[PDB]
Amino acid sequence: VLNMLLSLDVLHDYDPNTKLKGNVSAPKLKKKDRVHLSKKQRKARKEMQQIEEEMRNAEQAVSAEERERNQSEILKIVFTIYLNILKNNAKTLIGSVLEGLTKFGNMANYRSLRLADPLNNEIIKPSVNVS
RNA sequence: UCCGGAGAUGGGGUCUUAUGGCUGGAAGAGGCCAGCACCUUUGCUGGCUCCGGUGCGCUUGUGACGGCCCGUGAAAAUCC
Repeated sequence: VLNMLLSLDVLHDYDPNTKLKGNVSAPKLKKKDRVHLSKKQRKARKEMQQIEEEMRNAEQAVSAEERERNQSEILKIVFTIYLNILKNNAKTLIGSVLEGLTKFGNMANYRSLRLADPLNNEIIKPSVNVS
């Protein structure tokens, strides 16, 4: 249950120019294969494209400035949970708490007894919560 | 190297007049000649100004296409 916090993407930074999945699409509709639009329709299309561009810019900026605040709040909640678990001193949760602290510590300012192995366990080799 | 049961090939028609042809303007104009007048603005007269070819040529306009980039590629006056 407590291992799901290990999968928080908001507490991860990857390489600034990571390669994503190969996506191929037509860059633009071909000029000779366009649909006829009236002058009023073409002017409306220009206007709505101008609106859409600025909406996209504003949404990008808002998402950027909200991700950091959400990251701060989630960091506070996660660290409070981890520290309260440690103060409670539960013998069956120490390894996960230490692994989470090691993973998300730099974001701040026994396998038989557990079930449902963590997501991407084939690639996420446990740094502190080893078998 | 694209089109055709989303109707090809074939047969018969409709349209835009861009651009060519003939004519009016217009030969009376302009051009090239010859001849005859005068101490002078010193101008009068008569002919011919026609028929063609050629283009990986230069300049320019235009038509149907093809490729690439891209907000379907400035706005308004104005006319229909």
